[PDB]
Amino acid sequence: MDIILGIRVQDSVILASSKAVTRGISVLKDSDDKTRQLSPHTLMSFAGEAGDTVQFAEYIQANIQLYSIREDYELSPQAVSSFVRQELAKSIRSRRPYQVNVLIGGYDKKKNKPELYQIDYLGTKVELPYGAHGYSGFYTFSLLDHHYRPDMTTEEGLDLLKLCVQELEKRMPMDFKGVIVKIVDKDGIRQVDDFQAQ
Amino acid sequence: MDIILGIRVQDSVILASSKAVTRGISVLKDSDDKTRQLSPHTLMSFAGEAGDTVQFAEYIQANIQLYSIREDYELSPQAVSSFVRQELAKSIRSRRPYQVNVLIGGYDKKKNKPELYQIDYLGTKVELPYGAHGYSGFYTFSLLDHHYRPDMTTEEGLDLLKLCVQELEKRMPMDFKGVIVKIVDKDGIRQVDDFQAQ
Amino acid sequence: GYDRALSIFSPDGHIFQVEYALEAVKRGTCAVGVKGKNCVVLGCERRSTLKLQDTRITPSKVSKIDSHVVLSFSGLNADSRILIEKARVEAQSHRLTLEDPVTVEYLTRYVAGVQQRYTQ
Amino acid sequence: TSIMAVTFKDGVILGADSRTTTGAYIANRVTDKLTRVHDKIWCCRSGSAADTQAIADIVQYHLELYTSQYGTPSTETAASVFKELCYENKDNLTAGIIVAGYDDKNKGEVYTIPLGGSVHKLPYAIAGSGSTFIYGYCDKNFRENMSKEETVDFIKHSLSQAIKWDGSSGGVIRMVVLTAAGVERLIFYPDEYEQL
Amino acid sequence: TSIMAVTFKDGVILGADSRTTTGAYIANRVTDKLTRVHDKIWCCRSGSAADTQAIADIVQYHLELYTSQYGTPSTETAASVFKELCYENKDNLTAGIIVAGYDDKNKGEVYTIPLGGSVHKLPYAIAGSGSTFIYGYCDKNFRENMSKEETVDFIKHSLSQAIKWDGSSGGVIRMVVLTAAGVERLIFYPDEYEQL
Amino acid sequence: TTIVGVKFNNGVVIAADTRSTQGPIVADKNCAKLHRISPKIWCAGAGTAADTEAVTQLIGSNIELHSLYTSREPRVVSALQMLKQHLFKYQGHIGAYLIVAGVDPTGSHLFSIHAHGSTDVGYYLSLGSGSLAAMAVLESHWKQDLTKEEAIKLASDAIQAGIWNDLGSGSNVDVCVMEIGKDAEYLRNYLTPNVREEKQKSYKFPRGTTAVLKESIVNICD
Amino acid sequence: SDPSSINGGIVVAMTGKDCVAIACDLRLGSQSLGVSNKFEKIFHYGHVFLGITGLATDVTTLNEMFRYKTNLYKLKEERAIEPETFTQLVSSSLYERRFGPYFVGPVVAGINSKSGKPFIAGFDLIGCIDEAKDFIVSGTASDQLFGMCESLYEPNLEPEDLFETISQALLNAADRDALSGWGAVVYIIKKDEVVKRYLKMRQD
Amino acid sequence: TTTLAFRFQGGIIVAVDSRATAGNWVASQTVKKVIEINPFLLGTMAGGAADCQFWETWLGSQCRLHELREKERISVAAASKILSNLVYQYKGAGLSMGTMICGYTRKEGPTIYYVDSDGTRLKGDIFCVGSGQTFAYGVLDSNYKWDLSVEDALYLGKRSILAAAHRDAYSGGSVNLYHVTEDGWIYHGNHDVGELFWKVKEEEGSFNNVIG
Amino acid sequence: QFNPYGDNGGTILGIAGEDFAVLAGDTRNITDYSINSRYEPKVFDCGDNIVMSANGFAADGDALVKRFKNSVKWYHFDHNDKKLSINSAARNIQHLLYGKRFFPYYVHTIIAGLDEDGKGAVYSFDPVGSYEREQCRAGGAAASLIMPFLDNQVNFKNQYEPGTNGKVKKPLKYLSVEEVIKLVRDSFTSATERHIQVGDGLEILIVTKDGVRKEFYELKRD
Amino acid sequence: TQQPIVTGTSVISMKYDNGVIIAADNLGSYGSLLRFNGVERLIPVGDNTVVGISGDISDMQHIERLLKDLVTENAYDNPLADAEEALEPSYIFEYLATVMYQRRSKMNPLWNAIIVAGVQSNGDQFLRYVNLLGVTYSSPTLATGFGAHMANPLLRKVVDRESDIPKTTVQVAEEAIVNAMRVLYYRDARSSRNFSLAIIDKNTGLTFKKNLQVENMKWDFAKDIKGYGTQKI
Ligand SMILES: COc1ccc2c(c1)[C@H](CC(=O)N[C@H](C(=O)N[C@@H](CCc1ccccc1)C(=O)NCc1ccc(C)cc1)[C@@H](C)O)CC2=O
Ligand SMILES: [Mg+2]
Ligand SMILES: [Mg+2]
Ligand SMILES: [Mg+2]
Ligand SMILES: [Mg+2]
Repeated sequence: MDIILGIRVQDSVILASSKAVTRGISVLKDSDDKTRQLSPHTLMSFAGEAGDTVQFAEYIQANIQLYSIREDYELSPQAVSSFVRQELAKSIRSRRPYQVNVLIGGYDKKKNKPELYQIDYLGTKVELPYGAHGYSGFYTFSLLDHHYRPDMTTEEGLDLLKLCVQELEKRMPMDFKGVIVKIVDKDGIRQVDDFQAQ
Repeated sequence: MDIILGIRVQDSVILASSKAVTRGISVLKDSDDKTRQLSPHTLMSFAGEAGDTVQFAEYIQANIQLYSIREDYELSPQAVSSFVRQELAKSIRSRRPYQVNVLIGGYDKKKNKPELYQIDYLGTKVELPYGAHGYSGFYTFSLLDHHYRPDMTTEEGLDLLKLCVQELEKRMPMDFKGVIVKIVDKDGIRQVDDFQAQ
Repeated sequence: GYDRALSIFSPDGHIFQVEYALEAVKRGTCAVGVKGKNCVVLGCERRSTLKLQDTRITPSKVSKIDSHVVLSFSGLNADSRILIEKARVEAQSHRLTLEDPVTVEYLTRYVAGVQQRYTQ
Repeated sequence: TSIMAVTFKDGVILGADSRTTTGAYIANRVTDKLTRVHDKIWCCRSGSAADTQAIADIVQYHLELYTSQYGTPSTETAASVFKELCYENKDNLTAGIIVAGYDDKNKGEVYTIPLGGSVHKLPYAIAGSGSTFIYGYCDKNFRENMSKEETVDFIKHSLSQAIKWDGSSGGVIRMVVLTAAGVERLIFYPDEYEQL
Repeated sequence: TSIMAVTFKDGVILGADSRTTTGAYIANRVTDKLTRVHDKIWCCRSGSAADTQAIADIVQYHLELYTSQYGTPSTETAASVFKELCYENKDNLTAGIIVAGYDDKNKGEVYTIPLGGSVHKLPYAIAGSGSTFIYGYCDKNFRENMSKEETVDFIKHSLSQAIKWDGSSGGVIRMVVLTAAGVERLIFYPDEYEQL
Repeated sequence: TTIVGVKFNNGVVIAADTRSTQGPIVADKNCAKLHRISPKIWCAGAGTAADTEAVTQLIGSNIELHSLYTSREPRVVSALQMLKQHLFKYQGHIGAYLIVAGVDPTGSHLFSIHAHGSTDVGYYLSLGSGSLAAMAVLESHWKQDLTKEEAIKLASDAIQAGIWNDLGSGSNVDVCVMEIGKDAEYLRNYLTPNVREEKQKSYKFPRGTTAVLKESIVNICD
Repeated sequence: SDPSSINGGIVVAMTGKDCVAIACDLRLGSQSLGVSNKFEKIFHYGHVFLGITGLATDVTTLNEMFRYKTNLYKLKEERAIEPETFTQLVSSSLYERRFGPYFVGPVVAGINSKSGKPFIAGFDLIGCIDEAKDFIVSGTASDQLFGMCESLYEPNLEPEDLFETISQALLNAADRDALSGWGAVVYIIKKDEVVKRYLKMRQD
Repeated sequence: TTTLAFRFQGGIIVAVDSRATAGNWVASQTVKKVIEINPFLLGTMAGGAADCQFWETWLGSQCRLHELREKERISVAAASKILSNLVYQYKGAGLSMGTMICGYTRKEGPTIYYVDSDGTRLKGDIFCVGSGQTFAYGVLDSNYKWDLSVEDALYLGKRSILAAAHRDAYSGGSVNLYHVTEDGWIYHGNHDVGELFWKVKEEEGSFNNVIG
Repeated sequence: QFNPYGDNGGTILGIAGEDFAVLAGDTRNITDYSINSRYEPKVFDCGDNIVMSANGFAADGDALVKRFKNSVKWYHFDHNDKKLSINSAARNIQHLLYGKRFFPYYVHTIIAGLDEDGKGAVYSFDPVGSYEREQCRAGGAAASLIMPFLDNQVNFKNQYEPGTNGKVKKPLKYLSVEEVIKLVRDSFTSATERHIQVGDGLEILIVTKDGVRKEFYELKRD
Repeated sequence: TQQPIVTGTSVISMKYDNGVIIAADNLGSYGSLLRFNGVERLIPVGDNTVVGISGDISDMQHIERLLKDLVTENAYDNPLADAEEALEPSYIFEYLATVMYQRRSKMNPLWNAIIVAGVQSNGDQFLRYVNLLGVTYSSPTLATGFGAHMANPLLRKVVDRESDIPKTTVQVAEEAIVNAMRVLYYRDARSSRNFSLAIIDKNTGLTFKKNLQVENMKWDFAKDIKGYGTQKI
């Protein structure tokens, strides 16, 4: 082990998530989408224990979608992340905790700013210019500490991400089968389906 | 866990061995040769525990080379492999056994047959048309059971391996960074040094 | 708690409390729906007793249950909110378990079942 | 701990040492181990102090309630209340209790409730860590229907031996005499019983 | 097991029951626990039967060599050899030995070597699982300078109490009388000593 | 296993059942558990079967050597002392439990030895899983001054108790009689009360039932 | 991971009328993974036959050890070792390793070249000899083999009949065991000649 | 156990072995590892026999209930999610199952879901499951094309279970074969490995590590 | 610690004929190396022409049989005396077993009766309710001894037609009740010889389109 | 989670031609301390049944109360409580077996082994065993604890199968019981010379013998035993 990275540029948040699903000695799948859209301007990626992962994401998805319809309104990224943190904080002391770590990337319309939150299974939340869960951060935080600028464009961010994915392919012991990359800005969430050989 | 494959065609033996050396969370080398020449017509490939591996291989190498110069004569693959076996079998019961698995591929010039021996760290020896150590055998044995023919050319053997490698690059969790391929025939040992982007 | 029966049968075979419930609907503002060839339209009347209202924030009578289904009512306004909430919950739950938004018939069967339950 | 109860001609006597330890430290050298649960029903406690105090308190509560409603409880009734508590809670109790009482009809009686929660009616009983050293001695020296002063002596001799060998036992020897007369507390000091 | 040795006016007596158990099974009901290491130097064994038999055998060998070179060994000397073996190999031995011997200069002597391998010269000693139950009794009834019949009685009573309470003791009671006179073997049966 | 030893007025007898097991499975239905230490000193073992065999043979070997060196008949107390010292030294790890019996120039002797090296002397003894069933019979019928006949009967009935009642024991009763007068007499399968009944049917296959892939003669000589 | 189970294999031996048979499976696995279809478990020193199940490295090592020892024996005694004698040699060679044993269940089969009477024996891993006259079984399907043999066996079978019995014992036992099978060879041993047959069996 | 399912041009091949084991004991050679839930839905079983048999039979019940309630056949997605959600309720209690839910509906097309007792649920075109999976994968992956004929795809599935039955000690017995179409499962027979191995060896000229 | 499970030994065997079925079991009940009883039946007539055995831990076996007999009683009450068919019994027993999935019954169970068409039927369960219909099955302690015999003698496995060079197999015929009882008796005398937990007695229950018939045979008592 | 504290060793029993015999010694042990000596472990229920109990004595006392309550309760609104609706040995047994099995199934056992002996109302002998696991079985002879290993072999020499039971008299059977008790006193370190014995007979009814003692013990041969091998004196 599941790569989950995030970088916040000037006008968007970019999420990249590995495609592999591995059980034991077999890669069962190489196109896994470790993502749920929570609302048209908020995306969540996740990694952790086998079943908990999707169950948690979908449960969160159901809850935010419920709010949207009740209020005919879209919760801010900050609100969704607080909501998510609290669910994890409760879970950590329950009978069987959710073992899931998440990235939340959102575009806030009230402020017109991208926002990236990193939350681990304990309910530790932080807002970051860039983040990662698992081992991948052991490579990417230092790379980005060097190459990252606050005023990068979306295309600059995608280059910076290409650099991170290169580093991981070179140094990480596991084959994670490339990533799926998603951009979240004012015009919503879109997938860059060309990254495998871009 | 290192891929160690052996296939024996009609006029030769081919060994394929992974290039990765990984400690913990890092791939430290992507070009390791997991092989020692034991005599002009006998090659040994090895995998297992970090230090044991090369120490055992170089020790076997010194001993065969000594015998060569003392009798001015090359031991048969069968004789080399019995030596190796007994070495492992004595080691298994000592204070700290060698944790090393090996493939031995040689061309017996007195018989004009290629030969492949598989030996594990216990001193379990067997002569086989094809072999593997570790996880990789869980994929390749059945693949070769299907596509292998006893009277293949060396060129066909190389295509049989291409398949074996391909399958392992599809289904194994870890990035083994491709293989080094070597052929042992009536002439000797050469490296097919162009297998990865071939 | 308190589970004393309030809705029971009349000598001639009606459930009085349900019948009087229909009376509350009768005095509620009017609502109408008609279906086109490729659409459906929902219409409601707003009362004239008080006209110093703020339309921005006053709950309107048509409600989204999901992004593809709507609900309007006539009767007790506070009563309708309990139904709209449960229907919204059910709709998310159905997307969660069957991986598909509800059919309009499904959602109706569901609301109707809630209503029925509260008569017995 | 060394504790015993002995039936004699006119009733029953309970005796105990006065040492409580936590390890080799003497936490209390003057403990009172003789515990009243009714006027003429007493017990001696061994095992966990917390457990046996909690039990003795509950029993005392039950016997007061019993007396309010039905009159003086028999010693058997007392023993049965202890047993119920000990048996039913055997899995979080370490309690060995000896119950001793006097009444007019049944005279002096002794029951021992060891670790299991079993009940045993006996002419005399010994218990506590120190008791193992006096099995032979007590069996050789006990007789039925002894006089008060003979019984006081038997307990005095018995427990001085128990104290002599067991490091957990020691201090003063306390006793309670239970008869028609009456309830009498006796105490005996090292300087006396060590010279026996 | 219940073992003792008692010095008296004319010498010393050793006594033991005759039961060996593995768990609650009685492997041998007529064991002989009184063990000769020299004409007038005998011992009693408790702990591992393997361990105490091996030790007794080595001591016996050692005392035979000693007699050949230097004359009868003293009882202290025998105790010293036992002790050397027990102390030096304590880590792999489970051995509790009581050594008793008659000597002309020294008359009767008793040494006890408990589990550590320490040595203690005593007027009498008791050991084995059964001995716990008779500490009080033995301390109350032993006198120095008893006559032969008194000592036989003191051991007969003491061991019968130990046998009555200890499940690991039982059988017959065996004694060895060690005086100037000589060596005398005695045996007492259940029908006899249970009454006592 | 059930093994017994019984002393009678002019000798000693030993007996054993003939079942060896491997966990719950019966390996050998008629094995011999009565071993010879020397012509007139015999031995029955229980526990690790390889250990009782080996320890019996090592000591038997040395006893013969001793006997040649001393020009005397071997003594039971020597088999005993050599067995016990060997076992003791092995701190239990050689798991042999033995009833050793024999006659020699000093008379008849009956001993038991345990794996850790302790020994005991008796008039009647039993070892192994059937030990308790055997002892019930011995304690019920043994008396002083048994004739040779009575002792063979007692010993045998005691093994029977083991065979029927102990699941670790079965098949047959082997006896060995050592009398002060004469030679030792080994009496193999003295009793055979467990004959397998005639099978209901023969399972002889018609020839050619088994499919063969290939065949060849194998060379023996040179 | 218990060493007598890592590799899998069975060996069975039966006596018949003036003959003996010894049969074995050919599987060499490593836990679930079958590795070789040609791992024979029966050997012969002169006219004496040895089958060995258990840890494969020890099976090889033992064979090489007994080849060694029967070669020297022949050189000093100027005659071939006999089954009875070899049995003792197996037994004491195994016991020599009492506290670091070989993880094996060896089986001996042969006819006495002098007396002509058939002889079989088995051992446990520390040399204890099982001295059965009818059959001896060993390996990871030993329960099943005991089952087949006790039912199928009868004394005094002619060689061609014995071949049927031992093959059918082996095959049906192998088929109820996950770790045995994958091939079988049967040796029929007559004083005079020895026929070795490979059996056709389920390859799963 | 080895079980597989793959999608191709002409639908879905489902193939399973029939061996049951306890430890190294072979418990049965004739066990049923496919459950015909309804005429358009199949379930495959690996892991705990009881766990699988019990919960997939139960899944059949829940599927029938959906039909009665909704007057329509349950989607593959929803049938798989029922079993997924059940199993997830039991997480950490020691349920042991690896499972494929395979079927056709008009709205979905031919669909495979893999579901296990850890709670993983994945949609995909190729799955092999059980102790023999890697063996099945080796043959299957190296000969798989989308455009395989029905005849070939049936053969490849058959041939992949055989591969695994041969190499994996815990697979074997027989192959049970199924084709799932628009119309939609068809049973293509039970094939004993006893005969199938020799026949395939002969006709294909493969299995050369085998003497005979 | 308290261990809620034990092991009572015990072996059972089911064979299905064409229009009959049998269920056999030995009558011996053991604990460790002791014998509890030489005659304690463990094959039961459950009514509706169904026989049942649950072998292993006898307290769990008894509990299950009781519980199932009770199922049969309540089936009659709630379904107007309908006969509980063998396949329906099987499914029911699966729910009984699987109901205790997280505190199982330590039994292997076998039932035997006739199916809807009057064919002999045999069903066998693992301890947690996995089940199958089979032509025959052995369960319990000596199962690993007896099953392969059955594979060979009931389903003729590995037997080829003589001379066909192994292609034509022995064709799978049906066996008479006489032939079946022969195999049962032989299977058990075999198992008694080689397994220490098997012996004393054999009780066979035969089921036909006229009810349930009982047969009994002495087994070796060692 | 529980462990026996005060225990009491074997209970042994057999059927003879007309009834049953059951016996148990009077000891309550505290590990290796022979702690209490007047302990009765034979429990008569009605006059056609005796329940013999070994194992934990606190649990035994609990099962005494249960059996007394059972007699009280069967008498309630039952005019035939001392005739046709008297408690039968089989009812007492089944009840206890149910309790035993339920308690083990709750992981909280009654730490005992129990033998129910008596004669049914049709004259049939009843002899059955249940223990802390709810395991039950029946046999012409039955014993718990050491008695299983040592009494059964002796008792089985008398009654070896069903067909031996019309052939065994009260006298022969009681002799075998008394002798087996002596053997247990010889070899069980947790036993006692004192025991109780009960005969339940289809003609005689219930004879309950108290304060019996093992007699005619052999100990004389002990004087000849010296040392553990070589020692002569
Ligand atoms: C108290 O005794 C217990 C308690 C708990 C449990 C068992 C026994 C069980 C005993 C038991 O093993 N029972 C057996 C079993 O489940 N075997 C597994 C492999 C072992 C296995 C693998 C993974 C997880 C559990 C078990 C098997 O053959 N699976 C393939 C297969 C798939 C589908 C079908 C229809 C049949 C077979 C049956 C065949 O007798 C395991 C279990 O849960
Ligand atoms: Mg003190
Ligand atoms: Mg297989
Ligand atoms: Mg039906
Ligand atoms: Mg048997």
